[PDB]
Amino acid sequence: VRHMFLPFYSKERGPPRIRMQVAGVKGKRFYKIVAANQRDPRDGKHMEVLGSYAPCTPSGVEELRLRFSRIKFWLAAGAAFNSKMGGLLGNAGLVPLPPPMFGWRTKARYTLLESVMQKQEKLRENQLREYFKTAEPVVYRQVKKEERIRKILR
Amino acid sequence: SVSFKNRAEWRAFMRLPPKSRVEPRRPIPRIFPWRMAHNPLPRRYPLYKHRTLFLPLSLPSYSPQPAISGVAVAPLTITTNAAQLPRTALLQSAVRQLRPL
Amino acid sequence: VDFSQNRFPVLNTAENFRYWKDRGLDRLLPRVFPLKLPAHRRVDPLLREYIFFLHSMDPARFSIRKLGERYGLKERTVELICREFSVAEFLRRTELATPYTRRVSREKAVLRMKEALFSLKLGYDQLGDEDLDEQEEHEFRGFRSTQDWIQRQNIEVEMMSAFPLPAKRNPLPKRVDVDVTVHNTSKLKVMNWIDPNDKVVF
Amino acid sequence: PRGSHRGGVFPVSGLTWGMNRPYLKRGLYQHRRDHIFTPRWGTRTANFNP
Amino acid sequence: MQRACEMVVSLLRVDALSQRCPFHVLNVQILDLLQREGLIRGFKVDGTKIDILLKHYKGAPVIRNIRVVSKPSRDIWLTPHELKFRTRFNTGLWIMQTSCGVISHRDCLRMGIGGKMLMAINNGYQHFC
Amino acid sequence: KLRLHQERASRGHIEYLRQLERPPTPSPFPLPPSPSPSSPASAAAAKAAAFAEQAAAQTPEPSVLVRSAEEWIKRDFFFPLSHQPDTATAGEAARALERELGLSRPQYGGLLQQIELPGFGEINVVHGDLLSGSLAADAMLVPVPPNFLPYRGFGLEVLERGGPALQKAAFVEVKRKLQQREVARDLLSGQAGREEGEGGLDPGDLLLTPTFGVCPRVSLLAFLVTPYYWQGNSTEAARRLRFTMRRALDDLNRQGPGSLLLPFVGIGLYGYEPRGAAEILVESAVEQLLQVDAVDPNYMLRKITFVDRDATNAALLAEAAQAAKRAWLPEHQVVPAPVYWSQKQRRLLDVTDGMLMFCRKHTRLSFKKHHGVIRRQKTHYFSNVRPFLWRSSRVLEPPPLLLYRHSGKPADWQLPARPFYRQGVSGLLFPPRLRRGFPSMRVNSKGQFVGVNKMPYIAEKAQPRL
Amino acid sequence: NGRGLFGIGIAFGPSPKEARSNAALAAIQNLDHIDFDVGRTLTTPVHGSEYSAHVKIVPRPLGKGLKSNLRYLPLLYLMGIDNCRVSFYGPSASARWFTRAKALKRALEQLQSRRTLANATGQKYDLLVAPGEHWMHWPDRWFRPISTEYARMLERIKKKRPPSYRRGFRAAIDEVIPEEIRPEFTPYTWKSPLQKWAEELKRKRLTSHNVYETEVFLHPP
Amino acid sequence: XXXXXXXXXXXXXXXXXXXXXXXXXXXXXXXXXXXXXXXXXXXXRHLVRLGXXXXXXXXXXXXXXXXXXXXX
Amino acid sequence: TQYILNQLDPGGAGRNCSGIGRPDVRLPLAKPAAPSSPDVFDPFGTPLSERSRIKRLYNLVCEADSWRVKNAFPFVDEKAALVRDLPLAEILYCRHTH
Amino acid sequence: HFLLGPAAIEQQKAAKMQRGLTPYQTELFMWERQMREIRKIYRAQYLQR
Repeated sequence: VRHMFLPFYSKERGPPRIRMQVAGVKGKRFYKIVAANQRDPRDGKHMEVLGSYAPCTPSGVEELRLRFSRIKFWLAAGAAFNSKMGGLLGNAGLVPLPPPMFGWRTKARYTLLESVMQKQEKLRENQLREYFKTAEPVVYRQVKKEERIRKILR
Repeated sequence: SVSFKNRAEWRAFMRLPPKSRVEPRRPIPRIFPWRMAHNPLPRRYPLYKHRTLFLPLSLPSYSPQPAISGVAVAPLTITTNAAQLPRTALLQSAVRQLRPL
Repeated sequence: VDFSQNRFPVLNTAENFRYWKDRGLDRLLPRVFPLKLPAHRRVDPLLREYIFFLHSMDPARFSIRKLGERYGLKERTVELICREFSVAEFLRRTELATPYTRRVSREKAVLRMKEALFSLKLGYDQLGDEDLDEQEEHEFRGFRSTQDWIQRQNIEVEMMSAFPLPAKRNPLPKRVDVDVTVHNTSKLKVMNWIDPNDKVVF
Repeated sequence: PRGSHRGGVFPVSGLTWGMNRPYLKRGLYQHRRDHIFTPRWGTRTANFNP
Repeated sequence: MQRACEMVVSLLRVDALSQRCPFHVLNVQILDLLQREGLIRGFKVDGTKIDILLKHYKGAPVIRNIRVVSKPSRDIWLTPHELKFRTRFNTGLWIMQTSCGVISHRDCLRMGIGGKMLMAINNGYQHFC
Repeated sequence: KLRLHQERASRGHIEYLRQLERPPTPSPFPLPPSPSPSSPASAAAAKAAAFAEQAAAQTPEPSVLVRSAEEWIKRDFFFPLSHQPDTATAGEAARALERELGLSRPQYGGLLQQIELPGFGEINVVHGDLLSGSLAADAMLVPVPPNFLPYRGFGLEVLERGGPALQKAAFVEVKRKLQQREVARDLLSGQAGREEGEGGLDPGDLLLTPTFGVCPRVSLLAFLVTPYYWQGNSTEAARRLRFTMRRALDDLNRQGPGSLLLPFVGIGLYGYEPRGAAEILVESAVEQLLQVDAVDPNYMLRKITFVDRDATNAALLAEAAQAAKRAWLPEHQVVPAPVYWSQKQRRLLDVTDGMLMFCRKHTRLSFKKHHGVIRRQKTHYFSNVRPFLWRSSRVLEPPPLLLYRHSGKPADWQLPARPFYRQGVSGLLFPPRLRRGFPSMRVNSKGQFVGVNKMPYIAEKAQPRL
Repeated sequence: NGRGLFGIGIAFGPSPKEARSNAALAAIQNLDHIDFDVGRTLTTPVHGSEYSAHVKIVPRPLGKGLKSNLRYLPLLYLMGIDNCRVSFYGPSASARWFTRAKALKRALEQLQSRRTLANATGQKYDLLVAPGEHWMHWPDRWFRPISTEYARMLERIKKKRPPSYRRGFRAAIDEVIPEEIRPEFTPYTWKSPLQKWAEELKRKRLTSHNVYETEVFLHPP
Repeated sequence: XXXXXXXXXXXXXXXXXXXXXXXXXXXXXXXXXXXXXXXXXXXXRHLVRLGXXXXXXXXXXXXXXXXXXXXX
Repeated sequence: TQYILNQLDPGGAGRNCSGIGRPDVRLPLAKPAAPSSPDVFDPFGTPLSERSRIKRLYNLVCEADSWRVKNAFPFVDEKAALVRDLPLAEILYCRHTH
Repeated sequence: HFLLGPAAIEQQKAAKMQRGLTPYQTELFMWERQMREIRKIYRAQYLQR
């Protein structure tokens, strides 16, 4: 350990780590991304607040707030982290992307599924263009009798 | 096509997929940094008069400000609203974003 | 015609500051003042439809700024006009609701009544009357506009001299944290939490 | 705050209460808008059209 | 400090053209500040005493009130951002003693220096200690 | 050019720093009088105070970590506060990061912006000198007042440089125009009488003359009658300029020249706003090059170069050209990321009559059924507000991310940061000195930065509230 | 009167009504002038004391108006104060208003005005919403008219000075007489067709002879 | 001759024969000591004279109208 | 003159004024004079442009309307009040913020 | 650029295996090898700034 980061290492508690403290209230839970020592209480002692992570949000998209310079600084200092934090940092671009659970080599069925899904998306785009050529907001289609159908394009 | 004759069918259609009771399920509410705790709202007649947001600008600088190109820039009133910024203030805000630093 | 000890016949005086505003027992008179209405509800609906057509056809040549410039409106007003007309046309053409069956708030119902009576009395405007870029004009705009909040003073007490005085200490802009999105996809939103006081930036 | 008002309850209009006053008893009477200034900016019709 | 708290009495006279107060260099400096602020017509230094020639306007005196802040038994000091709050929205004169001399609270606020609050002249009803 | 999330985050940080930066503005300090209007002790204190305040204004201050608490307290009570605190500026680290990112890394910049409409031409925006700097053009456009007798500005300078010959040529052209107008007016009066049986040039009027050796880069000077800004409203003041530019460009295109050098029309003598004028100028140039109005296009003008001598005005023109690119060119069109992804997954749904049963309600109007008055303020704060406050600073929802419409990758140009100030006050006379400039660090007795283990103070950033 | 004249009267009578009438007469006789500022803001907070009675007057930002107990808001309107909050802490002895009246009078006697302060001191006390309102004086040496012969003589005696465009522009004005104009509907080449149409219709409406015709009924008899 | 007397915001007088020298000096000042604004009554009347020479036909009527207005 | 004109109606580069003091704007003078001796003038026609209104004054004039306000049986009243009366209702009827 | 681009994933895929390790581990060890590099890169930049 370089002399600068010695205070970040605790004889009683362990080395520094980048981890998440539970936050919020019963039911509504998010996480505070902090730098702490290994044996500190999860929601207790820590050294710095590096960001927050909310998987469930009203916008429907997981939200990740991070101090990029501070994450770089703590990685340089040598803070350790687990698989989930490594994956979040890889998605954020702060660190290279860690391998998936069983490794990259083991994913071929999933690549085939991705290719099939892309092909179906292109087919639906072509169908949507064909629809655009007419663009009838309301249509009538048979059951006995004809019922009204609204062609909403969400 | 699905017919919701009663509210039970509507609930069944609208229900989200089941999730484990160990993960965060409810979204964290939005907190606006100006009404964190109360949400004033009106409770006294007139109930629907027009309310305009005003944010004071005051005097960001008290020293002589030279004209930008030809516009005076120097302030002339204390009543300027920061949510309805004038032409010259927007010009200053644009010049600052273009300063070389 | 009253007396003044000094000659300064302008509109920027404490007497003329809020001109016509009651300053005596007439403050208790129940006066009726003109009602305020949005410009996007004052302009004629046919003008709204024309603006919506131009924007929905060519938003580049018929920019929001250009439409406001031609029709004497603001960019926000043009945007509101287009949004409202698009919503109404979607509802009408999809046969979801008529103009008199869309559930709305009490405030918007009252606004609709206000514009209905405004049109019945004066008639819809055939052209916009707003200004594109409002000007720096000395006007009373609420109690917040009458004081220097940073200085926490309404009166600038100063000495009389024919020579330069020491300059006033200027304020420094507050350095507050902001969040700036850096990577957004259909699943994850990543934004950088910025602390403008951190000296070492890298 | 919570619960009923504990103390003196006065009409919000400012009118006194009494045996021959606009209000018989103490109260706020916020629904009584005829005792406040509501301008008539619209039109008016009659019960009957001859 | 005792001499200044005494001179408060001589300054608060009414129906008098001039009044005497005890002499002290601090009194002389405070009188200089007052004359520069145009609250007294003038003053004269005579040995153990100072004769203050007071100023009036429409019968009433220009000095309508003096509030003592720093007494010889208790100093009062303020940081710039506390002085700003304490002198908020007031046209009165709060006399401040600093390392730069005896000045007004407005000079002290522009300089952003820590000062000792001595007196408040025509400050209405605005005090904290 | 940046392709890394880290680099783009640094770009956003730099932009916010740009927002918050204010350069120092030293001011002279009045010399204390040396007749004494006060006691000699007061005069000496005044001299010392004046010099000390000048020094405090002209000298900056380092961070807290350099000195101890007692030293800072002694300085605060002994010296006037400095006008340039350490928290005021951004820092050498930020400047170096900007230089590395290229954002801020021998008198004129040159070509600042260029819109290329393949098959139609090009619109350049250049920082250069039209007169002293005279890589080629056919006609140079010169704005003039309707009377054609400027008293100061670019038009007067050009006429003076041309000399009596150019002045006489322009006056002859003006006389011909006036005579033609008078003849047309007389014919109109005669025709009005037959059916029964003003004065001066208008905005958009163009007069082409030889250069007389004024601008060697061109061989023609097109004097254009331009409007003024004072008349009426700003909407009118800008409608005038838009009409003028449409007419001028159309007339020049019909005349034939394929290259045009244009200054910042409207600014200077005519008192226009550069920011509002640049949009009109660039949009008019684009529309004329595209021949949007013409049903029978006349493709003659193909190169239009906005040349300006002021760095600020040239930068504003470049910003206007960038916005024009965003609006016109499909490559540069941008869209919020939520909209981009939603439309990428866009699907066509089939809604029947039975699917809207519960999309409609019994009540005609909607209103809030409960007031927002909190019954127990502290209990509400502890139960429903405080637990979700993981930081004491007040931050707004970020502006949406702009993605290129065609590809979906983040756009090089993004919306500015949105800071929040309580009650709208965005300044402090005396900002407190902060240790968070080097968070979790201190300076050891050796003189080196070292780490610090310490429980963070949750309310540090809310003291004072910002 | 709600503008700067206010007084209080204490009087006796056989009945409450006659006592009130005599008290009103005494108040009318006791009216005095309150030193207010035309800007309608207090320069300082104000306090008044009489034994155990205390009156407090605290400034409020210009625009909020009057704040007090609704029991005494009419009293505030009579006093004519504005942009301030008035609080009574009052005596706890036998009397309530007998000494509170003296306390309120002593409080009102404290109020000063920016004009009073500036005249007394010789310095500037400028309201930010009206700078120079009280001290700025355009000298009468600016507006000294002259006859034609004396104008010729002065032009001869004086030494000419070159006219500076920056400071000299916008100075072509002389004695003016009223004339009605309406430049909101003057056609110009640059005006768009729709703008011209709307302006023409508006000018016809405004200059019509049917204006000022108030008809309560939409469908007249 | 040409005198650049500077009562305030130094100004100069040009006679249509020293206009080139005035322009050169103004450019030199703007290059060396910026912000030293210099304004001269250069060529207003100078352009007016040539305009009248070109419009001599209507210049007579314009001068007659100007004289009438001045007399009024 | 320009200083007083600017104080009365602020204007300049980037501003919308009435152009009253401009040499190229027509004013309703009592004694007509040269628009602006014989040597310098405008050889072309160039009619003076009209002057636009002063926005502040026009707004004041327009808003004055909102503030515009619209023998005997000898029986003398003895149970009358000398100075009327100012109850709380008169205030609370129209001043809503109280 | 190499570490945060698409080359790191390909290098992980191309890392050779040793008997006794599952496919994930051999990529994890190469993945950690790149991690030790990026940690050193951050330290240099932070120290220079």
